[PDB]
Amino acid sequence: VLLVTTGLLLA
Amino acid sequence: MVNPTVFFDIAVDGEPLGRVSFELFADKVPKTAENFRALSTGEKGFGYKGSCFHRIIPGFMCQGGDFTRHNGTGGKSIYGEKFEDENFILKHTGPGILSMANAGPNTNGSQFFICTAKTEWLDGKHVVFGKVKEGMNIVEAMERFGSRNGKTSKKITIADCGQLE
Repeated sequence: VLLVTTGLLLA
Repeated sequence: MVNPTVFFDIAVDGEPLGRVSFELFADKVPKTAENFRALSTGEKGFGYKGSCFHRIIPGFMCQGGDFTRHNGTGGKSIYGEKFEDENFILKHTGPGILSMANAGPNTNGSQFFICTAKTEWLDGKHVVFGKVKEGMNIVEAMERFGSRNGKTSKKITIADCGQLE
């Protein structure tokens, strides 16, 4: 997974 | 003096949902609060008005702020492309917390997220800079249009936004 990134979504 | 208050009028496929107002913690994170404030009034010629919440995960958060590409890969700050993580004084203690989305250390732009739950695993990685002051019921209604992977079932947009105080 529960992340809040900008571009490459992870686990 | 007093901390700035900003508002977003949320819409679902154009139909008005309601107003969410946020208090920005300018006293602890001045540069981060100012970025969000200026993007809300649109005073630099670009901003949040008309953009969408592209990623909503029920029980976690509502993410938005990509006004350039509208998909999570864009947006920018009022200081240029990106800026450093100001400080990690505040934590993601519960629902209503306003925090900065990023792509790793010191890469803040315009994307942010509103927590619908305590998300302590994000402490020390994402800069918390505000909180919902009024309209938490609106954020909860927004959450109903999200999904497990973030894709929204309907278009949730910031129909209007600005500064109240």
